[PDB]
Amino acid sequence: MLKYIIPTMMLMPLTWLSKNSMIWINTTLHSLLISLTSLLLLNQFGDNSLNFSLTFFSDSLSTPLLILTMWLLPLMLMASQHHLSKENLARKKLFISMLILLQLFLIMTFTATELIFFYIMFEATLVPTLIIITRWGNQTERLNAGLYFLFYTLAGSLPLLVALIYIQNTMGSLNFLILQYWVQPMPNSWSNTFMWLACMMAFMVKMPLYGLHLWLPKAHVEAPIAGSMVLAAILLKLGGYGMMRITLLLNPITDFMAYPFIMLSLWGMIMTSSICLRQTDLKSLIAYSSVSHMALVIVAILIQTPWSYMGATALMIAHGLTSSMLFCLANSNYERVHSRTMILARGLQTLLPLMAAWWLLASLTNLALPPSINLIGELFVVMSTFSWSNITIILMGLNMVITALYSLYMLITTQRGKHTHHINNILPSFTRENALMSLHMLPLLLLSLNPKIILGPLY
Amino acid sequence: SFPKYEPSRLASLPTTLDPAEYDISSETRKAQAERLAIRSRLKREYQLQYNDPSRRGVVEDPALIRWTCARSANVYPNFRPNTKTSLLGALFGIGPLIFWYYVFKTDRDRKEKLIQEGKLDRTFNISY
Amino acid sequence: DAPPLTLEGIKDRVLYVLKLYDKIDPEKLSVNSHFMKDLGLDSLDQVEIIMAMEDEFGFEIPDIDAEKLMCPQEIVDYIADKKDVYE
Amino acid sequence: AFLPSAAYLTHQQKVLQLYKRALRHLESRCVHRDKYRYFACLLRARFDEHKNEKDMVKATQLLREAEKEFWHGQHPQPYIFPESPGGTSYERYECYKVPEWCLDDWHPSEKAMYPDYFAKREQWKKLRRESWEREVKQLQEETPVGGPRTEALPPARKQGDLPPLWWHIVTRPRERP
Amino acid sequence: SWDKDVYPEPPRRTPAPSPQTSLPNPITYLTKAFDLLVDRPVTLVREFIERQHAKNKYYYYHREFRRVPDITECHEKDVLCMFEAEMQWKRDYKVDQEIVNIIQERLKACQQREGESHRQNCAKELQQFTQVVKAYQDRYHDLGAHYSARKCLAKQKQRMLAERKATKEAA
Amino acid sequence: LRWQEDPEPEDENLYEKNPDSHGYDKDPAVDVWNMRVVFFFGFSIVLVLGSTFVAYLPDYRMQEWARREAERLVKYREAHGLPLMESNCFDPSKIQLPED
Amino acid sequence: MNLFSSLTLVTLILLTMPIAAINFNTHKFTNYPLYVKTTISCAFITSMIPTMMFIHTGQEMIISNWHWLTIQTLKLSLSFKMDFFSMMFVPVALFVTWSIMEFSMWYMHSDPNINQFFKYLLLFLITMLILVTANNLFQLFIGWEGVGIMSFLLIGWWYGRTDANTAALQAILYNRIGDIGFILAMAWFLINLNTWDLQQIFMLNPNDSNLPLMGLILAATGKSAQFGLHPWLPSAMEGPTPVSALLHSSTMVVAGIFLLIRFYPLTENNKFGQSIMLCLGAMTTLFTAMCALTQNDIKKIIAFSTSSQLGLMMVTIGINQPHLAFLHICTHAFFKAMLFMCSGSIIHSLNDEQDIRKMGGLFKAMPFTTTALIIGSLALTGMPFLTGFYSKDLIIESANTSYTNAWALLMTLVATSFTAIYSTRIIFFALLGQPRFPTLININENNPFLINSIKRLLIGSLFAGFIISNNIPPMTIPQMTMPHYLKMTALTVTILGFILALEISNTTHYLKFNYPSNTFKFSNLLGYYPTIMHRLTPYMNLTMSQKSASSLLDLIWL
Ligand SMILES: CCCCCCCCCCCCCCCCCC(=O)OC[C@H](COP(=O)([O-])OC[C@H](O)COP(=O)([O-])OC[C@H](COC(=O)CCCCCCCCCCCCCCCCC)OC(=O)CCCCCCCCCCCCCCCCC)OC(=O)CCCCCCCCCCCCCCCCC
Ligand SMILES: CCCCCCCCCCCCCCCCCC(=O)OC[C@H](COP(=O)([O-])OCC[N+](C)(C)C)OC(=O)CCCCCCCCCCCCCCCCC
Ligand SMILES: CCCCCCCCCCCCCCCCCC(=O)OC[C@H](COP(=O)([O-])OCC[N+](C)(C)C)OC(=O)CCCCCCCCCCCCCCCCC
Repeated sequence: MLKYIIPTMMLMPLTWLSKNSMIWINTTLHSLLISLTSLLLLNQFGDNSLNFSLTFFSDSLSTPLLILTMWLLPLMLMASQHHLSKENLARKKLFISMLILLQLFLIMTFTATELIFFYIMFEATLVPTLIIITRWGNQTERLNAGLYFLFYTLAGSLPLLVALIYIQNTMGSLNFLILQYWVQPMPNSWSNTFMWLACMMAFMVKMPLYGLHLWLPKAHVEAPIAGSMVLAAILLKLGGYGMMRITLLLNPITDFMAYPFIMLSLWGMIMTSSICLRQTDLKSLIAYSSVSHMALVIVAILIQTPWSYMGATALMIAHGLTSSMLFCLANSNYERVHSRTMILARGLQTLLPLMAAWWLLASLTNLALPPSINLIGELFVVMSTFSWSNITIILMGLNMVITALYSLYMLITTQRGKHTHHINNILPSFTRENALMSLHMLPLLLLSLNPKIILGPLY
Repeated sequence: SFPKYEPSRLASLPTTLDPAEYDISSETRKAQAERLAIRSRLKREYQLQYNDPSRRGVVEDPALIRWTCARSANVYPNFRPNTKTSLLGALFGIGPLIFWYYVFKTDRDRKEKLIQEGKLDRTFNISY
Repeated sequence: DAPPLTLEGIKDRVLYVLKLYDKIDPEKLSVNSHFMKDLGLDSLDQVEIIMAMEDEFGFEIPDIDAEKLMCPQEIVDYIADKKDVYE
Repeated sequence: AFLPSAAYLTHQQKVLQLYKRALRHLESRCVHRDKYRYFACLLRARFDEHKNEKDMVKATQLLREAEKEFWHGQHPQPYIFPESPGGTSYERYECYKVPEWCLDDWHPSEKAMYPDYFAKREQWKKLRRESWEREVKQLQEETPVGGPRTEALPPARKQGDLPPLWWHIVTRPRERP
Repeated sequence: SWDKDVYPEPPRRTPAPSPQTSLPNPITYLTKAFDLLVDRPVTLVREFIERQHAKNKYYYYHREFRRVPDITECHEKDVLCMFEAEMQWKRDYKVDQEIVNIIQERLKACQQREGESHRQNCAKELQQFTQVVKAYQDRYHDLGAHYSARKCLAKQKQRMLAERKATKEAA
Repeated sequence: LRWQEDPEPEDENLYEKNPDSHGYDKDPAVDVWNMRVVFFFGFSIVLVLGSTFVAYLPDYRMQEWARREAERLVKYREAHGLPLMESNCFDPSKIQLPED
Repeated sequence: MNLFSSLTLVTLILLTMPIAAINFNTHKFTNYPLYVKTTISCAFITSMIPTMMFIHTGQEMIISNWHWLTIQTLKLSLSFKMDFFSMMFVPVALFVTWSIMEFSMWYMHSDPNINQFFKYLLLFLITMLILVTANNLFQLFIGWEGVGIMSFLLIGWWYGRTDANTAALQAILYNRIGDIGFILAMAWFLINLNTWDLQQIFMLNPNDSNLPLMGLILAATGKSAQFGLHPWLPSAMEGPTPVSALLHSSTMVVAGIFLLIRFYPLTENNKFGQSIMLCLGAMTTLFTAMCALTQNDIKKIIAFSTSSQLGLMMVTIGINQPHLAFLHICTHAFFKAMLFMCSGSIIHSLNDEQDIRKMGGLFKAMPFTTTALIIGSLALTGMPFLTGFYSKDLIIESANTSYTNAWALLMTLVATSFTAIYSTRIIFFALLGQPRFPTLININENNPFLINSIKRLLIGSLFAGFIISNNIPPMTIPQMTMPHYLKMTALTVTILGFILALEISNTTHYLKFNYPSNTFKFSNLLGYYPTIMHRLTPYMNLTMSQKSASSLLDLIWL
């Protein structure tokens, strides 16, 4: 994995020694070269994972999240370069350095052989994201979110730390490869119940869980575009990756500890999708859509069937691409009308036809139009949860109505109807913006041809 | 005589069958004239900015900004936990969760009892 | 399809309707004949004339404008406004 | 009720509007033209029976139960004109009504495709910008204290000036682009 | 082509063309036009491509995995041997999956090829499908997403305890 | 009054000073070469050669082998009269059950 | 063999080639609608050869040509099922679409987005022939959602209009409620039968198949506008006329009926599914035909006509006669597409006038349109030996002579009378009598595009029932023995409907003004069903989506 970490670190002398008009071009070029390099991780096997060293490994779960992570950096550099034009050059290089450092943390978070190195890199990803959100977020009003981050630290990552140190003392190792063969059944006891909550609640907030999703339509709103792209595309999926690693140790107690949280997600995707029908803020609507889609990944991990893991990792990759494109479309209107109000600028297909085509395609991938991998992930999760319980199809299908309903409403409000009269700064689409939409959508459409590379280790 | 129209929550009474529309009193003249005055003043304040050539951008509407700030920001700092808020946050907050919990737990206990008694037709069920 | 309207055409059609009306004589009717004061019609007759214009040209004049059209020239000017004639 | 110029409906306006809506809903009830024309003169007689009513309170009550008569006898789906609100062709071409300022955002290679049009549009915009401050200083001295009472605007008074707040009414899109 | 034993095809019985009416059918003329215009140029281009295949003949091989010791004779918590056992078990798991897929392809092709008499004439393929699905279910169902050779061995041991108790209670 | 503050900067238009602006930069040569870099190393390099790489992956997670191996083993046990799959994954002779 | 599968795939690739043409464009087109119409004409000619060599031998096959995915026991391959249903539906759909596009080159000529319109209409045709040729549930779900999304995009064609967007989102809502049941069926077959392929579903032949058939009946309810999930098909007349002609009369709306005809070996061994299909179809064919009696928009009346015919299709599936239902689909396409084309020819001639109360006097003004509208109405009602006789009457000849729900049969006969009632209502208010349209006559139809486009579907509406029903093989036994009052049922009920509606129409010339009855207010406001549920079910959602979901729980308590 050291053929990826070292070029990502060499992006730091590349971004600090570059000429002042060249720092976007150079970082975009070399991060696209790293993303082309990232396809060497597709050397996967039907029995063995790709095990590089004592520190790094890659099965077919971590590999597509790595490719999506290394692909997300050039797109963030394209998306965030317009609204940093009047920024200081040194502050602009600090922004690019925090993006590069976040990629550096993520690409060795997903490959972490041992679980406390996963914990260190997992909680290391929060700091450059925090600095990007609070130094370039264009407004900061976080009176209620401070107490929620305190709740995240109390109920989340610290019990995970104590639990992983406990497994280190009990099993003697936290290597996931060793824990594949030295796993003991975790029986019914109160010690094992608090053990399960400690191993799971950090990743429950990171997904997020319904009821615990209070941070996500704030942190998505108060962020720049690169921060919202990396939150929607990668930083939610650390929770799902960590659940799919840590549920190896949590058998068979998961088979009766999943029942509350499954309810919290199965009803929760009914609520948040419905919440998207009453959103004034477009970026908040995409945030609650992200909650409504990660609820299915929570259910699919907690029911731990093969079809559910295949659908959950396909849904993670697909929703990463789709929701990142949705935030980029929301920014491509916000950079013109200077307000996130979804009822402000209407009828935009009269003014921007190709951009409305991109809105249509991102909406159709948002509502899981087949054969897109949004639908493949959605569908396999629905099949596995039907095998879990035959009634849940109702709570699936009703969600699959409301998921359609706000997806086209977001299309109908922003793009259709009568244009707003008093807005006359609606410029034509820059080639940068259309390139950003295409570099989201065309990989998402090409993955419908060959979905087997995004269906996880047990395809 | 005639069937009187019944208003509803989703079927409002018409303007023609409302009696207070047929008020002729001078205080209704004052109220209607003040509403026409506020509406005309806001119309003028709008379309002086709207028809301005030197402005190229968005005529910002503080009623719209005020509406979005009410729909987003003003939700927590004007909350008071009382009987009504706690009972309505306990009805629609932990009600249907408990409902679907007992429904799905009942069906899964039934299915598990049928599987461990050899009853459920799990013949060609090898995808799961 | 959809033939272009002209002020000669709109004028001749509005006067053609009003010359088929049994309370307006076809010899005193001019292009500036006021309905209440010059042709001696009622407001009820004026509403019937604006509804005949709606029957003639295939669209609707609202009541805030139907309460003020008080000559055939105002009718021709209003249809000129709502149809964009003489491009 | 809700009007741009007046704050209310006069009783004369209420009578004329109820007569018009009664005839329209009647024509919806009474499809054939000779049959509707017969019932239309009958209804005109019914409206002219109490045309000469001096008492405005009695005329108010008669108008009120006339509204009850009209509501009891209304058609459920009355004939709406196609480009009238509620019609089948209503606001159909609003997706084709591009605002004029978008011509300012064209590229010069396609602005040069229509040279006379934009060469005239330059002096249209010139006319607008040298009319604007004159019509603003026209409106600021005629508007009473407290803002304007009614939404109606004064016309161009001097010769050479243009009427105030005129650009979006003149340069509005055509109804069939 | 392929192997006609693993993919069995019963001997084809087509009837002879029996023209009863004097009107010439379009299908023979269209078949001759397809044979001239389409089959011949495609066949000539394929012969050119096959000559170019012959100008460089080189081969690939089917990889073989010799049988390593399985999970039963590996010591507890000895990852060097039970890793080999797990890799062997996973390769056998994916191969058993493809065996089930081959039997499904047989059943679907039998149903279409027999047409309306599919219920009468595909009893053997349906019987083989029922046996292989019962075998695959007894071998690999209900393991979970974190399946392993240990889960499969414990399911086999629970099934063998149930079969031994059922044998004991019958006598 | 309130403090000494610089006023709100107006939103610039990148089409005014450069009608051929792609939106990458305000300097036109930098803008066009940023466009060429994004389009070449994004579309000509990663998407096209990446789809060519993924399409010709050497049997991603040994699926094709596993079919062909199955085409061996079925042929080995159709012919020798064996059942196509045993109900036991391991040999039941080498297994010691808990006695009772 | 090598001809059949080759031309089968050539038809679909040929339909996809103008999509690559419109996506790889730089110039302004040398009549791209003519290019798409020429392409679909040649795709019709191409698909004629596999149909003829199916009628020769009965040659069915499967083309599982491209392996796409293998989820551990489920080999999802690109698999095309060429059976009797594809071999009769593909030439009918291509012929109807070819006439609709030669219609659209006249009707949609003023639209500057004409290339986008023909692109979207071709995308619909591609997704629909993906639907009707799919061999597994997944490719059928691809075509299913494809015709749903192209329905959205072609209802909301005038996207500035609020009502078009509203009707398009309404249609998406009801179709996704049907998709709940479709995904229920896919879930049941994957768990209990380990397949989405039709062949393994049919060969395993499950017995406890009540739940997947309830899922399929809910899917056909969402798709074919059955009762409960019906009003989007009358709402969907807000799109253009060739949209409502091709998609929402003859091609898309039969796909729930086609989904239930496709699964006939499961329905023929489940009497409960047959009874539920019979009851739901009789309810829909009663209700929509009753609503059609008192409407005044001609597109609404012909949409209620096609939804009542879909309810009759559901009825004749519910008596375990699926091949008669599919013959009625192939029959119904011709005259119902022609009725929408003639209605839209009247609409475009009368300057966007759609309300029948401002029409009339068009017997001699539009003679060819009047001729074809009368022929389409008589094929709809069951005139002897038009195309609609060769299926629909047989439906009644199997609805009487079978072990049937009696009230479903009686409501089927009331629907059969109501078809004659609204057909002669259209001919009365639109063709007969004296004119009611405004004074500037721009009435014209002398374009060879319009005349030839109505002419080829006219040849279809005259001869196609005879030709198809003498070219299809027997798949059931036709029940041909019945008493004379039972053989003469459908004709007599249809003529009684004509007589009753002629008396109703001749009561309108009388100089009397009656107060509206409660039956008139019920049928005119559409059984009160789009008036209540379109207000109540959004309200109870959205307040619950704001008060308790956003504000109370997920901003304050949690
Ligand atoms: C590895 C090699 C592979 C080669 C094959 C390619 C595989 C797929 C690649 C991507 C396909 C989409 C590309 C175009 C869309 C994005 C750009 C766009 O909007 O352009 C509009 C523009 C045309 O419009 P315009 O009038 O010029 O301007 C826009 C208008 O102003 C305003 O626009 P508008 O409203 O007028 O029109 C927009 C219209 C709007 O139409 C719709 O929204 C209708 C779509 C939904 C319903 C119909 C489809 C339903 C599903 C069935 C079909 C799929 C399965 C078929 C298989 C058999 C059955 C199972 O969209 C289209 O017409 C797009 C056609 C393709 C749609 C694909 C499905 C999108 C729906 C969402 C996901 C669905 C599931 C996943 C599908 C995955 C397919 C592989 O197109 C172009 O200019 C083309 C640009 C170049 C495209 C290159 C494509 C390849 C890119 C990959 C590069 C790397 C590999 C190398 C291959 C190179 C090949 C040349
Ligand atoms: C992956 C995790 C991260 C996610 C984000 C990734 C971002 C970075 C992107 C990197 C590059 C892209 C990576 C993924 C590439 C996926 C594509 C790919 O490789 O596919 C392989 C697939 C492989 O197919 P295959 O599986 O059959 O391959 C067989 C294997 N070989 C080739 C060795 C024999 O390629 C194709 O399918 C190409 C076939 C020819 C081209 C397509 C022809 C038909 C196209 C449609 C025609 C019109 C239909 C109708 C349309 C109607 C209108 C809608
Ligand atoms: C003008 C365009 C045409 C090209 C002109 C120039 C070339 C001249 C023509 C000759 C072409 C070359 C020879 C033939 C092609 C190669 C044949 C071959 O074996 O190819 C290998 C394979 C055949 O599959 P396979 O079975 O060998 O291998 C599959 C791969 N594994 C086993 C790993 C899973 O690929 C193709 O043929 C690709 C083309 C497929 C065509 C259809 C694409 C549809 C894409 C839809 C995406 C979504 C699907 C969802 C639905 C799925 C089902 C429900």
